Amino acid sequence: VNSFSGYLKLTDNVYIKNADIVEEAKKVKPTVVVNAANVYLKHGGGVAGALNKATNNAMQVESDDYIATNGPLKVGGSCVLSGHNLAKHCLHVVGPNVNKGEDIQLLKSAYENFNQHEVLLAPLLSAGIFGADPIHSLRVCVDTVRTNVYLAVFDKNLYDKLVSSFL
Ligand SMILES: Cc1c(C)n(Cc2ccco2)c2ncnc(N)c12
Repeated sequence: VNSFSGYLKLTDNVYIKNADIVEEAKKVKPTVVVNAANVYLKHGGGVAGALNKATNNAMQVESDDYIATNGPLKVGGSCVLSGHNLAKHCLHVVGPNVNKGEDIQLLKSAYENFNQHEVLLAPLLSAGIFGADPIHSLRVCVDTVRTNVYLAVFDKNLYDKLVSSFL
């Protein structure tokens, strides 16, 4: 038993809810919250800017130190950093950005990062400002992630479409 409430069960391990990933993290304080990161960990808008804003920019300060030491992530890659006031840990995962020409095949590699963590609160990778088809992102999630993932979908309209079209 865990602290996640109000989720619709899609599979043995995948759950979904119409929720802002920021308000959900503040309420639950999960072990792992996933950020929809870019390779530079520049948390300008979308999930990364809302998560970063909720940390009062501490996520960006930590991220800049990480990049100054390690250089950029890979598209499809991740790093674990602090969750600040939102979670124990933040898993920064880089899904491909369709609006930059990145190979959508890298979405599966992105979701494979989630398997290193028993339980996660996450957004749909490449949804929102990343520009991918969210229906596709949910299918890759279900077919790739084997650990327990709690998906927060910001848009109520999209949430209802994801549920009603789910095979
Ligand atoms: C700010 C934000 C974005 C852009 N997204 C991704 C998305 C999916 C559909 C509409 O936007 C989010 N997803 C979960 N929580 C959030 N706060 C967000």
